Amino acid sequence: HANNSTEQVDTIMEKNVTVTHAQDILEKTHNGKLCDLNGVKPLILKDCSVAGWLLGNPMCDEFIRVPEWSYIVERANPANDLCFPGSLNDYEELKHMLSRINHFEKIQIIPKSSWPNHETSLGVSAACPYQGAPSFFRNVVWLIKKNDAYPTIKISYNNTNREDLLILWGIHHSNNAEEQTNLYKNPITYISVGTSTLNQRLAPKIATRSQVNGQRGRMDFFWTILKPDDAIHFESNGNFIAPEYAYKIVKKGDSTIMKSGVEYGHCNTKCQTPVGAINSSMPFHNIHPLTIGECPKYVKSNKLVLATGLR
Amino acid sequence: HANNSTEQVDTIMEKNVTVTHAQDILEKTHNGKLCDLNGVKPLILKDCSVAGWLLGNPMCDEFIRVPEWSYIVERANPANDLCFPGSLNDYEELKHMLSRINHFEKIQIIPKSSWPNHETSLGVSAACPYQGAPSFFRNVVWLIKKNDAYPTIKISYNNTNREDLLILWGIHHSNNAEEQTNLYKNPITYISVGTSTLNQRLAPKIATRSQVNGQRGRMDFFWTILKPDDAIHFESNGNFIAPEYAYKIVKKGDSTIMKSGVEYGHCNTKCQTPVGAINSSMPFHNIHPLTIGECPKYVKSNKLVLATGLR
Amino acid sequence: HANNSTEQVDTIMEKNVTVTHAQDILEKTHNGKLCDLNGVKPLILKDCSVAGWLLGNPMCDEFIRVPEWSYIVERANPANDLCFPGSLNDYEELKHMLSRINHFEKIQIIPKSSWPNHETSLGVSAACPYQGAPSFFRNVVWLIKKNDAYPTIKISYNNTNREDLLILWGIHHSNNAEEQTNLYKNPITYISVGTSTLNQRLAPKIATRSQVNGQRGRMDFFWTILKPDDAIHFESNGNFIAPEYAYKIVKKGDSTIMKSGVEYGHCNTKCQTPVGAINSSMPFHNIHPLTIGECPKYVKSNKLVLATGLR
Amino acid sequence: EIVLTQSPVTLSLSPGERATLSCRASQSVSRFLAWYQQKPGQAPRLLFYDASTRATGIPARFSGTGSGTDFTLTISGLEPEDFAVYYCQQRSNWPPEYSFGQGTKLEIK
Amino acid sequence: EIVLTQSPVTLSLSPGERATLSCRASQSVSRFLAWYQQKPGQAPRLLFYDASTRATGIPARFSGTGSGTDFTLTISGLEPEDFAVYYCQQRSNWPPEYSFGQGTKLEIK
Amino acid sequence: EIVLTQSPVTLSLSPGERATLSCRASQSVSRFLAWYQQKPGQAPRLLFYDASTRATGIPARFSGTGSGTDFTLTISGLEPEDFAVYYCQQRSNWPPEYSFGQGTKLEIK
Amino acid sequence: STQKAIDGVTNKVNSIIDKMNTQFEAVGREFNNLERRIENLNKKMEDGFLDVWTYNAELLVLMENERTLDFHDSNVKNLYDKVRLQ
Amino acid sequence: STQKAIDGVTNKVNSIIDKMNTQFEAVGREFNNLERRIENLNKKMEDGFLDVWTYNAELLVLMENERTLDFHDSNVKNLYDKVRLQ
Amino acid sequence: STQKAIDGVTNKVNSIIDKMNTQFEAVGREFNNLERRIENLNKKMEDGFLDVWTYNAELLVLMENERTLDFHDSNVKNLYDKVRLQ
Amino acid sequence: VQLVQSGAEVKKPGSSVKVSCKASGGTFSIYTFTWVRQAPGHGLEWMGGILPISGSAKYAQKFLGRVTITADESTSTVYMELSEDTAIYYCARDPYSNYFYGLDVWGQGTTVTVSS
Amino acid sequence: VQLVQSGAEVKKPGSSVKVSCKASGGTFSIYTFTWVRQAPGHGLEWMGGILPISGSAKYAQKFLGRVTITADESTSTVYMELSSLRSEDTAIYYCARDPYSNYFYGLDVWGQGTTVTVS
Amino acid sequence: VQLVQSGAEVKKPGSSVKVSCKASGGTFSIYTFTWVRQAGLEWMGGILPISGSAKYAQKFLGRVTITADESTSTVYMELSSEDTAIYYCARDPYSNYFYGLDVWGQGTTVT
Repeated sequence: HANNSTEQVDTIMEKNVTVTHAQDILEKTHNGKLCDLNGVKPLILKDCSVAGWLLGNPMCDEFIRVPEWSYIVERANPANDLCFPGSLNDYEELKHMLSRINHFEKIQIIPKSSWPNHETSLGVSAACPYQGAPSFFRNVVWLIKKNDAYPTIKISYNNTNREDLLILWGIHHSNNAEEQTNLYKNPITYISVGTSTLNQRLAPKIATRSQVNGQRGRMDFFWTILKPDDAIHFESNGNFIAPEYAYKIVKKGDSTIMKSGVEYGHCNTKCQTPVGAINSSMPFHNIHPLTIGECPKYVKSNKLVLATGLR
Repeated sequence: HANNSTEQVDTIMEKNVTVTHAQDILEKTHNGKLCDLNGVKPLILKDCSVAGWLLGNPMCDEFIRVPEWSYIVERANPANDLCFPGSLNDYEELKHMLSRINHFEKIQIIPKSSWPNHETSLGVSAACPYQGAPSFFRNVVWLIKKNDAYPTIKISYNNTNREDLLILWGIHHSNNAEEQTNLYKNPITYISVGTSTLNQRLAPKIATRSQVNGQRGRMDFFWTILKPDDAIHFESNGNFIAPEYAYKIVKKGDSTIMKSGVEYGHCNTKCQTPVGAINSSMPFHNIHPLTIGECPKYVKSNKLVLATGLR
Repeated sequence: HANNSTEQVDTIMEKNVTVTHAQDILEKTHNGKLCDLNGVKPLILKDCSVAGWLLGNPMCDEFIRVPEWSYIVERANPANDLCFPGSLNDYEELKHMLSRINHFEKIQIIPKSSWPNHETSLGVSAACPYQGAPSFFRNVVWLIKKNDAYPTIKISYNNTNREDLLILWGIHHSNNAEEQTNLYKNPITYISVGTSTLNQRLAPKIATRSQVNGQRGRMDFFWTILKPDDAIHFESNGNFIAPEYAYKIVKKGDSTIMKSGVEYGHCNTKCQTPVGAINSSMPFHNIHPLTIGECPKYVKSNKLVLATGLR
Repeated sequence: EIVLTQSPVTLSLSPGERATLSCRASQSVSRFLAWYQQKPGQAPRLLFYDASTRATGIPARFSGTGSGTDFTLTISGLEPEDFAVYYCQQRSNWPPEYSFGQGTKLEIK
Repeated sequence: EIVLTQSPVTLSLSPGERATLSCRASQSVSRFLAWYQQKPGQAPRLLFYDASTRATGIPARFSGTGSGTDFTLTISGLEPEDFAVYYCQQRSNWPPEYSFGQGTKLEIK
Repeated sequence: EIVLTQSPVTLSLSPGERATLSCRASQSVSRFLAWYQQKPGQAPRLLFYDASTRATGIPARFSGTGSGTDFTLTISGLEPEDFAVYYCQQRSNWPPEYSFGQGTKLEIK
Repeated sequence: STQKAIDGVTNKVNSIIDKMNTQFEAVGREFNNLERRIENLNKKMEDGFLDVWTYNAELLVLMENERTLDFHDSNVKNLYDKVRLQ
Repeated sequence: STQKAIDGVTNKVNSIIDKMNTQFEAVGREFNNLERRIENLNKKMEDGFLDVWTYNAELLVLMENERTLDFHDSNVKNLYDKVRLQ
Repeated sequence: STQKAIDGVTNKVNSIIDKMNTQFEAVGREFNNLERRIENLNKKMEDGFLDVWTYNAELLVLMENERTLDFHDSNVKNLYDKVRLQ
Repeated sequence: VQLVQSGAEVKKPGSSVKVSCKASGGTFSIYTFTWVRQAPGHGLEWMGGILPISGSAKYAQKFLGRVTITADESTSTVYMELSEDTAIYYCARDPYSNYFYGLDVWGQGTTVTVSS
Repeated sequence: VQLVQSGAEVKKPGSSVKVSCKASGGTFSIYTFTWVRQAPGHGLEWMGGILPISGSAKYAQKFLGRVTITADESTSTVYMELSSLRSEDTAIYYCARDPYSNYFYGLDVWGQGTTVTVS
Repeated sequence: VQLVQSGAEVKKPGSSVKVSCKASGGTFSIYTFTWVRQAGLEWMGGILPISGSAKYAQKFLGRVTITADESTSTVYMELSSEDTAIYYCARDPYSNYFYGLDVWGQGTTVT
């Protein structure tokens, strides 16, 4: 037998053997645009971190309600993020709890009318402005004294719904004694949270620090999970950031938090890679090793063609 | 050459080639019953956990003295566990310390006659009853004020023996303020432990924590390791759970803390898969990849016959 | 073809086949002496730990200034080490920051002349003597009351240089209350450190402990990294162990912290196995699998010859 | 803002055929449009939404495609219930502004 | 409770031959059966235990198997120190209750 | 203590050839020596150091090797500015101990 | 006769996937600034698994090509010898 | 004939654990609720090691069967040709 | 003639580094006495990687020797065949 | 969620009206509300609305700076202040934030007569 | 561990005897202790006993209301109280010891016994 | 770091002269200073200022006295009878290895 063609293949003996018609096994082309997964439209946080979405950033209002999604896309060094300097405790365990939640249901617990002896409107800061005017977060409330009083808080909740919940609260790390005695009349301060599994006690930290975003102060946030038929108890004497909105878990499945910069275009996709859409039908791919959904395997070489013919 | 047989073997080309007499390598048959290992008889904790055994669960009195063993067998979702709600700190490190201890010896380090001005027999609860009557753990002591007084505690111990020791103590997390002034007298309380390479200070927590097993309060236990010529020092003002019995380490070796559900019958076994005993000679097995003793390697292949004959 | 030779090789079928001239691939000999890497001359901490060097152990004054090095050689069970018993927090993280710094630079920050109302020369101990006379670490100052006063300390430092600094401070864990009263007037004491990313508050511990190195007391040190244009703020009321010397970073490269007991001899070596210098061109070695620099891979088999001839 | 122009207002037909519509564009709308029909004397309704897909309750007789720059409504199999006036709508960026069309009438012959 | 019956009380024996005992269970005893040999005058003495296992002090002359419905105790070579009465015992579940047999005698032929 | 003796003090020479020096060792000093060059009326200047290598500002004309027990200083071509007295030095123990030689003279003819 | 030889069993040749049913799928985890001791370990183990798998894939492709060429010359040889003997 | 080599190297045909003497032995470690990342990593690397060793075992058994049949056929071929020439 | 086949490939059979270039380089990390699980995990993973690599190396060199010997037998055999036919 | 409106009223030219959009049925603070005008010879028009959390309004550009829109989140009621005007005015509802599906929930109407 | 018993006494039927089982040489609080009774023509019998760490007793279903067994764990002694003696119960009594709890090896150390007379 | 000494003075023999080794331009507290005399070359020893000691020369182990002050960058010497000539000063860097006395002085004559 004999024929004519202009292909090549590699073998153990030699690396430049020219062979007849072969079959390619590696994928090298990609669409380079973010598109939908099996009809479900993704979530594109344009310039916003997860800490700014969950807590509620004044300049992140476009995601106050979202439908069911498939994956979360984020941009590197996002500008908006979290304004008032601080830290979310166990920030990286939360991002592992995510990528397993495919739906959220914002719910109203502890309404704004449940505080008769505490102010809830004069809690603005210049570090988080809105259209030139001072503002603050939207899913939490910063309690301050009212009529020269900060009475003790004893509140509770009971998860009557079948679905679970995610409750977020926080603490204020004041700068000096004058600031604390201005916001809250009591110098000594503590917060306690008690559930059927959690037990916690915390106190503030008064010290001198540097200037970050023009703010010499810090705040710390925490989170927990509540089960059906159980209860959560709060108790504080000051430095409290009470919650207003919770999150209901309705669906569980496979997702992925990914970091990218590609724009959004309307398509249908099944093998979305961090930097480009993929729709192929060959076993091996080469672009990026962090994929979502059904996808081919990942290698690093560039000449995976395996010969099929003779000569 | 030619003969007659009805065997098969898999090759690179075909997966249904029928071949002559072959040799089996994979081992599938197993005996489903937990039995003895090299003569030494195991330890079967019927429906108790490890914390209940070490702390002296009233409903787990069958293991108050145990001879030399080879491995520890437990059952999933054990009923007894810790009656009083709480948590053993570094509970996963203790279970890693075992599987390297093959013998124990219970020693009386602090007798009941060393507590003149302190009650010792009024520490019962309805969480752990015995034949209806209330009771408590057996290897530790719950101290309570006597004659309206809780004097400061200052005790020590020097390990004169040529072996090491395990010491278990605890703290009490009272529910409200009235309870602490009922059991004890001093509101503010602390606990201190000091050894050559240890330093620790702890204080209780007062809050509301829902309801587990009908008991609202909690407990917390801690552990340590002592050395010959070393010493341990205890100081406390209340909320103290003093020890009675300690544990001596007299042998080290290979063990395993496995979970199973199979009953017990008399045998002589050499390698114990946690779902069934195995005694074979061919170098590959398939049952379960957690073995104690000397077993062949584990593969997930459903068939591993390698041919020896021709055609 | 036919010749005469006395080599051997191993194949899939047989293991004792003798073959003609072959080519060995595994290198088994070594120099067995520590030498210099590419001209750059190493650092030999004869009997001294990393903590003792960075703190300034009195019997380690041979390393007060050191030129550029390539790696740090250390000896197991080092005698000198630390003297006044205690611990270094996150000590394993510090030794991971090393092996990434190739050059250091000692810089004088707030000096011995910046403490007007604070004694700085009567702090010594018998745990770390010098030629019989008592002494103390040289990169760190112990502050004691002076004319019956320990005024609060408020100091700061701004990193004007284009390099980063490593600052070390500490706390004193007094044994009894009388000792604390003797050293510092105020019974209740604390230390606070505040930077653009750090926030720390600590308090001493008083208890009863054992005797190690003849001292019934403990010390604890801490470390941090500063940034250009950043600032560090110190505040304390007692039990403060102030710093005198800081450490600069001017080069970052590849290094390695080893543990060995071989002597030092003049050479020019390229790859330095922990037990002996190696210089060869074979693509496989067998001595020790923790190497610095470029040199072949590590295997465990005792014979890796590969045949080249016939018969 | 964006202005839109629709197909000729007057268009008459008889049952047994297909009826198609058209809604233009001025600068760019991408895929942020909606549909409505208004029978005389009541509030408007909601046909195929998302400038393409359909919603629950609307019978399968109504249909239509579009996006890009041309919009259509391929209503086939004229039934004796399809007499009303149909309109167009578009939406804008963050905090948004809207702009409606002018309407088109399909009548009986 | 559990009741046990043994092989018969009178059994003449002379040196040179070999003698063997037995006692039978009623409902079920897994492996809980101990042994004793009581020479006249002194306290009861220990023997083979666990119905099969040996123990320190007892010579290798005495032996016996069991661990089942049938329990046995087999001698190998008679000695002039093997004249006494031998019994049976068993133990119950975690609340521990016991019971003893009636005993078997042995005398020189 | 360590004692050192150098080459004979008097050594006349003329430009156009080489010159080499020497310096004894006594007990071993390994590689902890230093060189010098003193001209009349000022302090010396470190020519070579590490008992082998050279430093900045010293012309390439000067050289010299040997660490173990040999000590040399070789010039390539005699220049009119190479006329002075040169010396030898060492250092011992961790607490600094030192000792110097006697010196050698190279003079024109 | 290539249909009986290789052309009818091209499915297996392109079904390399049957051996690579289970490959180490990389997952996205991160760590904070004071925990670089296991972030490093995670990075090295992920890279090691990837390197192991690519080495396996490349070396397998190499044997497959070598065996394919050997098989082809085997056919040319054996039909050569039957047509020679007959 | 075949007993000279095949039945004599039958000890090498079996006892494959001579080369698979040191396999990754699975051990049980338990992590608590707030250490999901480490437990996840442990699970994934353990499964990866098991899969690697399974791939190795299957690949060698395939090659051993192939080379065994090849040995038999080449052997009988060489005896056939030598007895034909003789 | 051997220069065209084996002597010209000596640079390839030697310096196997071109395929065994990405090996798991061991890096030393230290843990305290209250992180025994992590240190144990590090030990087992490092030992497993080293074992996998030495397995691969020994297997590779074994087949390299086998194919080299078979290659010599094959080309001397076919050279004998052609010189006999001619 | 159901929508009911004020009713009917008659006022002389130049004055204003206070049509309402009373509703109930769930969390009212995260929904989009707008207004549509249907004067006889005017087809379909638009005026704007308010997201209740933010506390602002994106008014129209045809009648730029004409109307005033406000909302109260404690009673689930939106407002509008409109200070040729004889027209009926509807109310609408748009779900979701980052995507546009359609004004699914519609009201029933409110007629205002001007006359003279 | 040695288990020498109390002694001997004589008392007419109907009464009670407090036969003691004294011991020393280890931790007495985690050990099993029982009683064996020997009337002349009655082979071997049994009553029950006490584990000194619990505080109960597992009596004999034959005469579950006959005896009363208690233990003191501060002096390493055990008691027994059988009441309403007859002419049948006249001969000696014995005490024993059994090690371990989750397994049964055998009554290892026995002692020498206590003799009584009834008439 | 530049080095300049005290000057010159003439006194009766058998007495002592305090020759200084003033310098400036760096961290003086971790540097090694020695003394070289010329009444060839000779040695006396010096002081590492951070330790507070001296290593006197075994030739005249009881002759010289060396001290250093770490607030002004100056080293002293006490020579307490044919000494009628100059006395230099020097400096070598680094501790664990020896390179050489790079920075030399200018001189000080005492007769």
